[PDB]
Amino acid sequence: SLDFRSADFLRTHISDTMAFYHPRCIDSAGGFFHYFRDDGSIYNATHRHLVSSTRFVFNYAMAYLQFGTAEYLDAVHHGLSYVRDVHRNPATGGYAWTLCDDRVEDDTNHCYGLAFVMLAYSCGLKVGIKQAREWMDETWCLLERHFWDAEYGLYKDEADAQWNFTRYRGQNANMHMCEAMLAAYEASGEQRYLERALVLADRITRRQAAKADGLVWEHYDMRWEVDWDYNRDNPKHLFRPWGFQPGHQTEWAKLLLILDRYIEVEWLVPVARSLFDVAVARSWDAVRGGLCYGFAPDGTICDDDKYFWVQAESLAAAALLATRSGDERYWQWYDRLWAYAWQHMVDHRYGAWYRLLDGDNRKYNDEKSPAGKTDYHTMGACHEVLNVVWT
Ligand SMILES: [Cl-]
Repeated sequence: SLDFRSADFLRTHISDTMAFYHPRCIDSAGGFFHYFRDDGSIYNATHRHLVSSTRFVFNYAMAYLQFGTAEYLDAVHHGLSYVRDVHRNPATGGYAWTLCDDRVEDDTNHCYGLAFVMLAYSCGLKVGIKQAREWMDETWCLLERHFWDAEYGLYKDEADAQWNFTRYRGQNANMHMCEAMLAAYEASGEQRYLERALVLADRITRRQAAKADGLVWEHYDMRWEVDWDYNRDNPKHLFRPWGFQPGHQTEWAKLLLILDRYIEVEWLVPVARSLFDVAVARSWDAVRGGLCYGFAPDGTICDDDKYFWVQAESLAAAALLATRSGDERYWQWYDRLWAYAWQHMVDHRYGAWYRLLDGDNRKYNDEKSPAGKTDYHTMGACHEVLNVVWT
């Protein structure tokens, strides 16, 4: 009976998750704490990760835009200071990947990191920080100088502190960069950002997908040919897992439908539908509920864990596909994804979502939000659905 498609539900859910993190995530000494137990207690106060530092700026910016709460605007400023004063290396323009007690632990320059930095700065401009328009331009320049490969229409992934790149090429940083470029466009109105987002979408969801039977594989060589073996022996790596990730197929479907809002071009929706339909067919657990984490190129599930962000990205995609297409089967997907998530993944005692469950929907431990997780994916999905329903 709960109406998962109502603004009432979505706004309340976002506010429940904000109540988990706020104000306990704020470190008055600098930035945010990045490791939280189920009950909100901090289990590692000293280790910090660029992906959390940036995602928490998104959390609070999108919440301020929705609710107007002054404490949330203050937290956007606090979070951006940490990104600019502690992560950022003024000598190179790069950003520390991880810190331990404000000392740089890993200074590797990850494109994935810069996507999140671009997103945090775009959020800063959206909340009225006019200086963020320049920080966005500085980040664009840094990306063009080192990461962009015009010949392929895609960014390289990973360089050391002197900008020496590895040969690895990855869809995931490009996917988040498409997302960041859309945010940058929404914040600044600059056409270059929207157009770069479109180029990235075309190259990944059409050209690269063609090499893997119509779905987006994660890992590639330096010539952007598929690397079928990368991390086969470390398949649960956090950013570079092995196998097709249904969550990334649906996340792309969402990004293509956001592009379709701003760009008039025929190919976006049919590609979005192909990615979403195949991904959920292959990965939905019809017995226990929920989308599984990974499947191999033969279709066989290779990781049946149920992750928070997979469900979230998929319901956001389903809502966008439903509204654009008028196909009610997409709202049925939306409803079943939420029914699963509400029953198993959302913590009704403390708020926010569990990170993952095993295939039997059991908890592994009490580490709700380790470094990298801020419920940016779950609140972000709700903010996105709020763009297509009456509020
Ligand atoms: Cl997250």
